[PDB]
Amino acid sequence: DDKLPNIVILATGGTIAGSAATGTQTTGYKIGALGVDTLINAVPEVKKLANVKGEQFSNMASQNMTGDVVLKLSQRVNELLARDDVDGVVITHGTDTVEESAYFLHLTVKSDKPVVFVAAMRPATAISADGPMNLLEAVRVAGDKQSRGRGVMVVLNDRIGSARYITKTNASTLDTFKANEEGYLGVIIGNRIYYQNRIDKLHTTRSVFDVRGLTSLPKVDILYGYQDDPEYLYDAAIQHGVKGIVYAGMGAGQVSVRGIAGMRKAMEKGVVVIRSTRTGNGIVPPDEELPGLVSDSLNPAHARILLMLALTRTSDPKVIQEYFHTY
Amino acid sequence: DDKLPNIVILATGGTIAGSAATGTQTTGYKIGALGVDTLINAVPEVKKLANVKGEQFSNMASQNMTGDVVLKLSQRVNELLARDDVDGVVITHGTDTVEESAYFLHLTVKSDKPVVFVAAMRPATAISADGPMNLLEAVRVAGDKQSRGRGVMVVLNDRIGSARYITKTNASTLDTFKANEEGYLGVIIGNRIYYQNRIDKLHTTRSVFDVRGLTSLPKVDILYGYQDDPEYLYDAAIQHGVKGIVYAGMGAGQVSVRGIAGMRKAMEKGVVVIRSTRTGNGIVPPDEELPGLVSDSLNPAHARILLMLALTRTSDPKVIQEYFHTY
Amino acid sequence: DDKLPNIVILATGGTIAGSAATGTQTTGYKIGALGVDTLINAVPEVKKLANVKGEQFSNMASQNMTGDVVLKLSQRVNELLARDDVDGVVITHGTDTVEESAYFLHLTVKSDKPVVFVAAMRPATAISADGPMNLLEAVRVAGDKQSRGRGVMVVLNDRIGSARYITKTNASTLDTFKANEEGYLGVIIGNRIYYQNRIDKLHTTRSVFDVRGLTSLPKVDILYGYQDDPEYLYDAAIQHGVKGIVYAGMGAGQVSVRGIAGMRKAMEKGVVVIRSTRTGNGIVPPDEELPGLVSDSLNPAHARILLMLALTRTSDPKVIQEYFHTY
Amino acid sequence: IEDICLPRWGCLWEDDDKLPNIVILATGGTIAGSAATGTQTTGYKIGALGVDTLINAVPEVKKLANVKGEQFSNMASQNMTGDVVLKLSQRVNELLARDDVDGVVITHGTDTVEESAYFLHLTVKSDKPVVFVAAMRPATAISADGPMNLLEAVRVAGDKQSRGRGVMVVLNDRIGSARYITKTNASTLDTFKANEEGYLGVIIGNRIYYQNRIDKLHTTRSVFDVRGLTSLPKVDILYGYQDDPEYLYDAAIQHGVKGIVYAGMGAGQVSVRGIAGMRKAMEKGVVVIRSTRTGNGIVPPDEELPGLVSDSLNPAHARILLMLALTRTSDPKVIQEYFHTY
Ligand SMILES: N[C@@H](CC(=O)O)C(=O)O
Ligand SMILES: N[C@@H](CC(=O)O)C(=O)O
Ligand SMILES: N[C@@H](CC(=O)O)C(=O)O
Ligand SMILES: N[C@@H](CC(=O)O)C(=O)O
Repeated sequence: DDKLPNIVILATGGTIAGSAATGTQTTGYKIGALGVDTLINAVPEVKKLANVKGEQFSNMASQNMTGDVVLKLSQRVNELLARDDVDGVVITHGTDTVEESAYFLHLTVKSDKPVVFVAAMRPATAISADGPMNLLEAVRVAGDKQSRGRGVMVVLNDRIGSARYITKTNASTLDTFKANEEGYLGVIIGNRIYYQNRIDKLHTTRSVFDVRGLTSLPKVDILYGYQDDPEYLYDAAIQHGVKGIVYAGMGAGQVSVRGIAGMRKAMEKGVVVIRSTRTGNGIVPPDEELPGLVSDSLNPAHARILLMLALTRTSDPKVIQEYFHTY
Repeated sequence: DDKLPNIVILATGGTIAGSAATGTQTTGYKIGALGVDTLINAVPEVKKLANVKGEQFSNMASQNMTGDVVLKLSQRVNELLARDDVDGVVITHGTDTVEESAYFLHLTVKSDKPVVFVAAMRPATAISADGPMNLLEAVRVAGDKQSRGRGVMVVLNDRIGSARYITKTNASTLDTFKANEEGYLGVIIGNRIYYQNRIDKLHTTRSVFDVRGLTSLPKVDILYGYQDDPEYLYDAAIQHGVKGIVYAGMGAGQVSVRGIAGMRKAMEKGVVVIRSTRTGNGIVPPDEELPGLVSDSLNPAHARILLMLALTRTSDPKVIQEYFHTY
Repeated sequence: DDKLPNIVILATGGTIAGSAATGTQTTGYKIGALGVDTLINAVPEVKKLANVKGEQFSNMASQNMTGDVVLKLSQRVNELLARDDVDGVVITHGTDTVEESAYFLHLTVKSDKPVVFVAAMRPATAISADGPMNLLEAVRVAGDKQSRGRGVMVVLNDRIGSARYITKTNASTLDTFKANEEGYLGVIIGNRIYYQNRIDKLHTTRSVFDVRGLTSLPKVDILYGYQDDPEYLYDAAIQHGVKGIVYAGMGAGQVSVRGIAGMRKAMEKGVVVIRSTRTGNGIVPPDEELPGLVSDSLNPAHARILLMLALTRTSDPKVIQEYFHTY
Repeated sequence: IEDICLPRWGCLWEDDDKLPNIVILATGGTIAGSAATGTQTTGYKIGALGVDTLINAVPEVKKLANVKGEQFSNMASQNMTGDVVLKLSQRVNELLARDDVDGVVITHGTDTVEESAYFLHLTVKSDKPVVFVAAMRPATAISADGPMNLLEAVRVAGDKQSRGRGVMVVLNDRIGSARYITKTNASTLDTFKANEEGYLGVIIGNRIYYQNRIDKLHTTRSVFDVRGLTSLPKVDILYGYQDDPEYLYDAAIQHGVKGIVYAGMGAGQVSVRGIAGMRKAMEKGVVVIRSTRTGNGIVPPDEELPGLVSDSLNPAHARILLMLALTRTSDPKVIQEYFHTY
């Protein structure tokens, strides 16, 4: 059908491809059993929105997704979007770390063609499974000419989230993906896309980051901030050769006497520290009296992705801080 | 005034007692400078709601609050509420770890008399500083007969939050304290309290946790869940003699192959592992195929407080799990 | 099965019983064709939670639900719950006016046995239809001993809302039912109920409202507040014999000079005016300088239901105002 | 920084040529509310407190901009009317056409700021910032929000990065688009939210963080031009609920409405009584927009129901767009397209 857009569904795994013995097992199920062609054939309506081709990239639970594999995913998506016969890509993924994978591609995909991550909170075998409609919506978004140049998108539950703002806010609910302060890029209601916002940040074709032919990324750990937080976790990260530490800080990236000592020690060894927040939302503002750089509105998981990519380009703290304010 | 309730304002510090040279310095200000009587004298209207007595317990930024000091704060509040001449206590505290301090007292205060934490996101010297109205509302709540038996409360921005549900959701905003799934116990509008909910959990006078005569707490650290999370941080926590690890997990407390190896090592050494969530909200459901216990709807910071108190009474994982479902 | 609770599924219609020719059709689906037994047979797992009996009360779209029919629904539920062989009732209903029907039964059901409204945003024939899981959850809640004495409940999307607080917040999304300030009474995750709150309001067995003998209810209309709102709509309501007007006011029930003239004319004719808010949330506080009574945190649709019932018990404005603060 | 006001001339711009020139155009609201005590948060006076008193309460504003106050009105916003909003739009267009004006901050009541702001969003023919500001507590309250909201509004209006964003509403450290922002709570400081669309930006630690640009037509790309108008079409809003009466449609028709916005049950759904009323209105040439009472989200098209659909416009916003649509057209296809694009 020469009228329809050509969409690759690049499958990585996740609960959307999860399988249990009964419709009420929504916890305990298997990931690794359902191939992309089985997902496509379960929603043949997708074939009215696009010419779809399935490609099996991986079949893992996203809690096991690693930077080396995300780097390969970015490289594969770039190869697909460089082709004239590909109009967009839908990536099926686990909900747990989709925000990390999506934000990585948001910074590194060198195309305006749509890249739409899709996931499901209930396994494919569940009663009222959300994956079928999420996939149909993701294909609609990936295939729409109006979807171009918006950055990487995450589509669940009738919502289109920017990779830069969207986060899994709830352990277990269908409506978990929200950006409380930034909203959705758009919504899909009655089989129509309603675009609301364009993000005011650099991404994709206007991003400086290009990691095509890297094979590995700088090591970055995330340490939590809390009452009685110990210095020894900084020491352990330093001893294992981290290049960056993201701090999931108390309030606005605020630091105890232990965190301060740990950050100062790490920076003396050339580790870059980003102060983010454990709160879930909002701005960590600059404070020249505290060590490290600040995460802007990046949450810890997003901040780690940006810091890893920043460290491939520079060790200059002024340049890295500007990336945190612009990406 | 024999008609008015007797309320002790027990000051611990925080931005509510923060001081800067200008009204627009909302970052960089000093905590440790402003005493409880200066806070009281800035809102003399409080003296129409109650007979207030200030007591200076500490004067620190709450990112420096520690379990030994929270233990002493619980002990002091228990001794104040045991007195016939005290009808309730307001505790001024920093926003960054108020949810940790408040939840600890929620579990350990053996009185139905109101205990109301209050804080401010802007320093006392700021333009449109929030601390004055927060304090007046906190005194109104602490003094109201209808406030008894509700568990420990956190009052900011016209809202009354339960210590068990309320969390700082935003690094930097006035409206940061929310319980997205559980709502507020009540609101204060037009100088009137509107009670909405009673928490359906054990607390205060129905809690088994009694720490009168304890001098220290079990060591519990929090490790974050993310792509490429390292096993070596579990090794470090084990080597430093932690009694508990709270895991700020991916999604519903989900664990990488590295986290699973770390948790299995910890449990072999007698460490109790609680799987919570980094997401900010919702339920980590039981899963007998994964290591450790589950945090129910307790976020990581709250889960650490309950685990520390649980470990003062038991090492039995069945009892600790039941505490996580009932407190 | 003598172990299982006896639950009646009392069907009234709604999108949960909507049927279309294709899985993607969102408009011109049919309500009125799909019987309660077809809903039950689509989720046979419900038979493992309860002994279910289907009863067809009606089969309409809830935008067509009327006070005369809600009155009969209340009467039928009271008749069912008076029976020893009924442990609870699930009521299938349209989403559009479930908050009006549910709040009416919340005030008029004279039993502590659970009454659980359930609904679906997608038709039964839709891809990823929500009705099956919503119904299974509603039966789990209605059958649980812990669910007794909580007031009337609305269950969708893994959430249990109080009839007094829950509202349809979004025209079109699955997660539409929320109580932004009051939260959910509980959630259902992994086939387990997590109760969070008990509402701090009068309902059911502690309510003064009893309609078992009534055959009609007082007339109450709702007028909107907005720039240039016309006096003539007050005149029209008065000429058509309303006994009450609920005002969906600007901000905190605020009134233009035209609305004030209309309200004064209505009150001169014995019409009771309740000032609610168009905003969606929060308290309309008392103000003796404005006409009428205030809705507390009741939104316009809920305020109308309470005013209709209040008018069966009193014409005293002091008593009606107290009802708005206590129900 | 000293107000220099000369005779038979008026007040001068501070010389500071580094700073933007910002007009603070005052209309009233609780931000200009005054009571006898700090705890009177209902019962206070609006109409007594002038724009220079607001400016003098936050002299820090003079470090962000050269500010000139202009008193446009001094009313509670529940009394704001389309004829006054029309004049406000025309005055803002006159100010922004001047080379010596870099932006305008408009002080207003919270209750109908979303209506006034959206009207100007469609009718202001400039990329220069227009920032509505309001306060939920009176100027005399303990922890009054108006001072910081005004300082934030001036910072936004003066920033070169603020241009071309549409009309903005600034309270409580947030920058909302006029098209999405609404008063969501009767009484709270954090009432202004756009649950599905978020904020355009936030102001934290004296810095603006821009997050979003709205993907809708506004200001310099809007077809709505009301310069030269002295009158606007009549549009009423009717609520949808169980037992909603047909007679309120009859009353609106008899009073010559050109439009009806329906605050519908769920997705603009209509009872048999509402359908009969809407059919009667449309037979008389009244344009009907089906919006939602819910507070959020999309009313989708449905050829089987009467009227047009509001898209994601809430009833108050839908009334403003319908009134402006009816200045230019009665074509339902054109009006529907406006609802999808504005
Ligand atoms: N653990 C699963 C969760 C999900 O997809 O919902 C994953 O992220 O792969
Ligand atoms: N760092 C401060 C922040 C605040 O109180 O707002 C504290 O927690 O003490
Ligand atoms: N119009 C339908 C909508 C739904 O149930 O979702 C009804 O309320 O009956
Ligand atoms: N009634 C006031 C309320 C406020 O400004 O907060 C107004 O809209 O003018």
